[PDB]
Amino acid sequence: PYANQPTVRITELTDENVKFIIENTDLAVANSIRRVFIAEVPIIAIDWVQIDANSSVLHDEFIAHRLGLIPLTSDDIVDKLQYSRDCTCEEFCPECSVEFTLDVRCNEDQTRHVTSRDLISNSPRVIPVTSRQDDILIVKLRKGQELRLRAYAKKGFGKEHAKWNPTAGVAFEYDPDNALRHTVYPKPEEWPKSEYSELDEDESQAPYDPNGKPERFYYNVESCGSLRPETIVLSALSGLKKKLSDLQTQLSHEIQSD
Amino acid sequence: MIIPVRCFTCGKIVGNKWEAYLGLLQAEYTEGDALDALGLKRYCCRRMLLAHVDLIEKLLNYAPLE
Amino acid sequence: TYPFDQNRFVQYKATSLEKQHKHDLLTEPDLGVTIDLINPDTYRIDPNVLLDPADEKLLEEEIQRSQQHAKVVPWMRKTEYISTEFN
Amino acid sequence: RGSIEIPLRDTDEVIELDFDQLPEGDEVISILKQEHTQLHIWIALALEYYKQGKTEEFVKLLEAARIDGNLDYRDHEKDQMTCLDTLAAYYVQQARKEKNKDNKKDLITQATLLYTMADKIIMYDQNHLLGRACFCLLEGDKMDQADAQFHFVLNQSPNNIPALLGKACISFNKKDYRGALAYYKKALRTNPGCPAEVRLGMGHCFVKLNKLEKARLAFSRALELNSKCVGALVGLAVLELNNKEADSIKNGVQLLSRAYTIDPSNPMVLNHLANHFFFKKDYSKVQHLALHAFHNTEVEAMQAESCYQLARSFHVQEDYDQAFQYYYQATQFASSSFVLPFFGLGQMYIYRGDKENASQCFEKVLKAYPNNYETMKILGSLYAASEDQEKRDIAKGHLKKVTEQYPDDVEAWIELAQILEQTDIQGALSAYGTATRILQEKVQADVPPEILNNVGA
Ligand SMILES: [Zn+2]
Ligand SMILES: [Zn+2]
Repeated sequence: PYANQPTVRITELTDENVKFIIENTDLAVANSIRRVFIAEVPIIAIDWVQIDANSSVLHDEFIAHRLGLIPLTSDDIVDKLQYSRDCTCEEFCPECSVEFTLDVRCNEDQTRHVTSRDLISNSPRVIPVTSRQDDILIVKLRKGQELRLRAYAKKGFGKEHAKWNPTAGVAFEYDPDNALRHTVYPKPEEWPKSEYSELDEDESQAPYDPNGKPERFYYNVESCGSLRPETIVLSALSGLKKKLSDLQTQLSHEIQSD
Repeated sequence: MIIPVRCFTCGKIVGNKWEAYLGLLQAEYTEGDALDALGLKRYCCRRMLLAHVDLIEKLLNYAPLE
Repeated sequence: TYPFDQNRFVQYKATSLEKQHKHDLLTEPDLGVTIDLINPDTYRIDPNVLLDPADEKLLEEEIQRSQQHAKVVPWMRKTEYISTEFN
Repeated sequence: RGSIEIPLRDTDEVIELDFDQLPEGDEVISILKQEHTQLHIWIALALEYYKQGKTEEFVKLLEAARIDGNLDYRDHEKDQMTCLDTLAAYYVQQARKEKNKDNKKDLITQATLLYTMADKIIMYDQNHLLGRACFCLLEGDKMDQADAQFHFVLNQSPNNIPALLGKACISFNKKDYRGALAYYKKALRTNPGCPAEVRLGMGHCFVKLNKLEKARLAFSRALELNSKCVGALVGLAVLELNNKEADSIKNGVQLLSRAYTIDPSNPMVLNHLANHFFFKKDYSKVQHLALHAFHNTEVEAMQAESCYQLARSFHVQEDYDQAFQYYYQATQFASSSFVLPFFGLGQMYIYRGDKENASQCFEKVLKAYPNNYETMKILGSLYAASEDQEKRDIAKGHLKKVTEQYPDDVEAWIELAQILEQTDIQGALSAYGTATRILQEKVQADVPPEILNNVGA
C-alpha cells in the first residue's frame, strides 16, 4: 500500500547534459519529474529592463525580450534568492534579484556586436552562461548607435515564462522495445531502434508483455547552461517534493479544520 | 531579423552560434556539417540556423548619423 | 532404428573452428617485456629525441563515423544570406 | 667503451684492459684484488661484459665482489649495495629462462638469500621493492602484494619508466586490459633503453578490445627497430593464420618459416607450423614439431594445445588410443582455454562404447557458444530412448539447430522423426516425407525399407 523504491544509474554526465535511468518508480512519477525539469525548476533570468538609451535598429521590447532569454549561471544563487513577489523590500534588492547593466555605444565604423559579454552583473556568481564558445548576440550596432540599459534578473519558474526554463531538451523514453505495446506500430519494421533498444537486429519489437509495467525511464536532461545538468535534476526532485509537502500541509489543515 | 536567442521549439541557446555558423561556412564546411560542428543535433535547433535570415545586417546599412 | 553412422572421425571440416581461434601471445609471463631497472644502459631521449608519427599515433588509446549531411542530392540545395552589395 | 684504465698499486692508469678479447673471468677477480682497484671499476667492467651480450659472466664476476666490500675503500658501501642489487634482480630475470641442467628453485633460493643481505645496508630503495614485487610472479600467487610493492616505487623515487610498468603486467594477470593499457602509454613517450622492445607488450594489449589497427603499428615498429625479436613476428602470424583462404603462402613463409629459421626452439611457432601442415596433409612433421613444441614449454596454455595437435594428428590416422590420452592431457592441463579440447574428448569418448562421457564433455561446448557441428555430435551420441526428457529435450534443441541451416542435411530429418514418433505423429510423418526425397538427389538410390516401414507404421 506504499511507495516503490526507485533506483538510479547515471549513464553519461557532461557539463551540458545528464543521461540517467530511473528504475522501478512509476510512469506518472517519471513524467511528473520530466515536467518539473521543464517547468518548475527555478533559475535566474532577466525579468526587468529599464532602457535609458536605445538607438539600435531593434525596438526596446525586442531588446528586452532578447535579454530575457539570455541564460544566467544561477547554479547556486537561485536556491538563495527569494521570489521578488515574496521579498519584503520596496524595490529590487540583492537578496531577491541580481542587477545587470548594459552600456554600449558604437563609436567606430566596424559594426559593434553587443553581446552577453556586455551585460555586467552586480554579482560575480550570476553571470550570463557564455561568460563562463561565443557570447549571445543581443544587437549589432552601427556607428553612433548606442544601447544603455540596466536590468534585474530574478528567480522564476519555467512555468511562468520560458525564459526560466532550465532545460534545452528533456529526452524521456521508456520501454524502448515496445514490450508494453503502449505504442502500436502498423508496420513495426519501418521504425528504427531506440538508442536504448535491447533487441537484436533481427526482431523488430519486443514480444508483448501482458503483466508488464513501464519500469525503466531513460532521461537525457540537457541544460541551457543556467544550471549544471545534474543540478536541474536535484532541484526538480527538491521542487516536486516541496510541492507535495506544501500540498500535504494544506491538506492536514483542511482535514483538522473540518 | 536578428538570430533568435533560443531555439523556439526546445530551448537551446542558438543566439551565440550565428557568427560561428557563418565562420564555419566560410571555412567551407558543408551546411549541415556546420551544424554538426556547432552542436545542433535536433532538427528543431538546426532549423534555427538554416532558416534564419539575418536582416539586421541590412537594417544597419541605413544611417541614423554617419 | 535407422543405423546412424557413429561420428568417430571429423568429416565436418571443423577446421572452420580451429583457424578462427585467437591464440593469445604468452611468450613470456611479463608480456614480452623484461621488468628491471639496471639493463637500460642506453637512452633514446638524448637531445635528438625520436618521435615517429607511427609512434605518435600509438600514444593515444582510441581517437581514430558518417558524413551523410554532405551527400549530393538533386532535389536539395544550399542557402543564401544578407550581403551588403548585390544586384 | 673498448678499454678502461686500471688503477694499479704503482703507476695507476698507465695501463688498460680491453674487452674485444674474451678473457677468463677467473683471473679477473685476482687482478682486481692484487691491484686494489676501487669498487667502481668492478661495476664498470660488469656493464662492459653485459654490453658483450654475456649474462653469465656478468652474474658470476659480481658474486665474488661481496667479499671485498669495504677492505680499504674508505666507506664505499653504496657501490657495494649497487653491486648486490644486480645479484638480487638478475637472478629472478634469469630464473625464467632456465636451461636444461638447472631448475627454477635453483635461482629462486639464490634470489631470496642475497636479497636479505642486500637490504642490510640500504632498505626500501628504488629497486629493492622490484625484487619483492616480482617474487610473487614466479610462484603464481599474491598478485595484490606485488602490485602494492610496485606502487611504492612511485612514492620513493620513480626515476625510470620500468619502475611503473610493473603494475601493468599485474593488471594484465587479473584480466584488466584497461588498467594495463593506461600504464603502457607512458612507455612510448619516454622510451628508455631496453633490448626487449618495451613496445611489444603494448602491442600485445592492442590485440584485445578490437585495436588491430594499433597492434600492427606497434609490432611493425618493433620489427623495424630489431628484426631479431620473434615476439613481433609470430604475433603477425597469429593475426594472419586465421586467413587460411587467400595468400596463404605469406602465412607459411613470411610468418612461419622465418620465425622458425631465426628461432626454431619456440613452441608457439612450432605449434603454428604444425597446424599449418595439418591442413596441408603433412603428418610426418606435425608430430615431430609438436613433440619439440611440448617439452620446452612450461605454462599449460601451449602444452595443452600441443597435445591437442598430437591427438588430432593421431585421430585422422585411426589412432584413437594415443589421441585419447592426448585429449585428456589437453583438458587436464588447460580446460578453460578453448572449446576445442572438450570437443576432442567428446568425439573420443564415442570410442570403446563409452559415449556416456561424450555427452558430459560436450555439455561444456554449449556453455561458450553453440555450433552446427556440435549439435550433431550429441544428436548422434544421444542416449535418450523414451519418456526421458533429460536427453530428448537436448536432442530436440539440437535438431532445431540442424533444421534451419542446410549443411547438406541427409539424416537430420531421420533423427527428427525418430523423436517425434512419441510426440505428434504428423511431425514424424513430415520428417519421413522430406527424408524420402532427400535420399534421391545425391544418387539414384532406392529408399531403404526401414523408412518406408516406419512411415507405414
Ligand atoms: Zn528584495
Ligand atoms: Zn531546439
